[PDB]
Amino acid sequence: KVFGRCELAAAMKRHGLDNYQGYSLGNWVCAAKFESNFNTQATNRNTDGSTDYGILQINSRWWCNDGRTPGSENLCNIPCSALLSSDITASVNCAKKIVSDGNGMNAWVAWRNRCKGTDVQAWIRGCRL
Amino acid sequence: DIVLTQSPATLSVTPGNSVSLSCRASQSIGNNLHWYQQKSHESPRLLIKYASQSISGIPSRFSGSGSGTDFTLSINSVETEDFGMYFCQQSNSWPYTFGGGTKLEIKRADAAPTVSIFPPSSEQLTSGGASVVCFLNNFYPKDINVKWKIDGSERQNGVLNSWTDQDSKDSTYSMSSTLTLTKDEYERHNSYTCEATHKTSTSPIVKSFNRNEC
Amino acid sequence: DVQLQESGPSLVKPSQTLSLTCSVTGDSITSDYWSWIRKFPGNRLEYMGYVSYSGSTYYNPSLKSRISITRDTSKNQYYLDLNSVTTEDTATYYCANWDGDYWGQGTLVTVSAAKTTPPSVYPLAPGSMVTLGCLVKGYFPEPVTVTWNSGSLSSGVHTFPAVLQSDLYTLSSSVTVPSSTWPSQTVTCNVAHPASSTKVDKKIVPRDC
Repeated sequence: KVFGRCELAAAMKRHGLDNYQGYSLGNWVCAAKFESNFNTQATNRNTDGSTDYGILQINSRWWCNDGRTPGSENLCNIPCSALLSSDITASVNCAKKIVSDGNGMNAWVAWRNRCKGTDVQAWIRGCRL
Repeated sequence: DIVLTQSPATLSVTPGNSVSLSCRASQSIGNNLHWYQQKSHESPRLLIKYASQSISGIPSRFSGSGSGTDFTLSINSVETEDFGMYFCQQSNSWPYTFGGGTKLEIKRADAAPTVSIFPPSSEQLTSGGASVVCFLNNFYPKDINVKWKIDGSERQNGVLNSWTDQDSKDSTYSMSSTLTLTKDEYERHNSYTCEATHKTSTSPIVKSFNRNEC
Repeated sequence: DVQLQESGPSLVKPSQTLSLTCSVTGDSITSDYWSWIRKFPGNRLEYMGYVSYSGSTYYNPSLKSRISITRDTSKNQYYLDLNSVTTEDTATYYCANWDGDYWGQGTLVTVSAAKTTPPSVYPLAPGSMVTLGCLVKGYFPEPVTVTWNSGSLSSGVHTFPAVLQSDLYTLSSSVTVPSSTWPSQTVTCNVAHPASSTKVDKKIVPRDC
């Protein structure tokens, strides 16, 4: 499914993302917008034979078990199938473990290039949360 | 850092009945609240993650709710094996912190202690010491008193006491009383008596031996 | 499945370093984030730190940068070093994964200048059920383990918490068995004190006259 901006904003707040590891809700909504265009089914196949899965394009080489990826680590202790759901629970859970590494939200290339430094608050304006 | 306050400090409940445990955060933690079970210093076991999400292998009668600053663990139809410490833990902010814990007692039928007394071993006497041991096993409730008597004369000095946590099989408490003396103190007197008083008892349960016998 | 086991000294002198190993079996050190949690004698829990997949570490500021968490991928282990210990660092230490699904058994660490003393073990023999016991006296530090017939006799057993009098622990263990099984079958308590590297078995026999 494709989330509305305010719809994803309210779900991420419910799922406790607001200032998790010090990162405001706007940061998380921006990350999803540029990573997946708010699409929970988005995938992307990478040179190294890994795949990025779901709303936050979480990579199979470290975070989740597909069954194809070389040097594959499954740090979130889940299959990547879960990261494709319209229920964001598993993506949020996995994103909290990712961001709780010293690299923070730098784990998200699309975040670093299009979100880091900008008026991320704009991403929750009108959502009254 | 985030302070977690648990209420109440204690609950006693009868099997098949329900309890509600409260955890309040000094500031908003979103949904970042996890519930653990622990018996004394055995390994904690995760019941609920992120306020309300189920953990495979944890029964449905455990339910977590709340958000922001106010959380609740609900335990429906309590079983004997739910005894122990319940802790909430926040992961909104490093450093991750734990509440002070809620203690859960199983209610059961009042039970009288089984009392046993043991003279010092040969081997301890050989080394110049005399420990007299009394076990008070499988009683309820936890409150109990033990008097040591030596030829009808009470003794406070050299008495060390120890209590178990609630038994996982039968929900009773047990207690050991050890009276330590020297060989010379021990051999001066004949009659050694362990006296247990408990809310179940219609008179003090009295166990004793005389040195002179087998 | 993933199993965690803490190892290392249970006794540390004040102002010196507490070193503990967590051994992981059933998956890789590279497969998770790895934490240390400790519990103080009064049911108080403290998150000490964790190391994440990149090597970045998070240390509780309460520990005044006395703490080092490192890994060894080839041994499938991670480590705790805690420097400049005081008696305020006497606690039970747990390794666990960041998710909190996997926990070690936890290990007790005492901070003390006091010397390791092995226990003395005394049989407790009587003068439908029969209660026997083992007295375990004059040891330092905790812990000791009692078993009965090497673990085969497990129900009827009450191993009481240790009590400290004058820098030495005493503990007692009882076991209740059918009149019919003792003394006709053998009942032996097995006492371990890792810190002294001592294993003693004491058969409970009827008292001589």
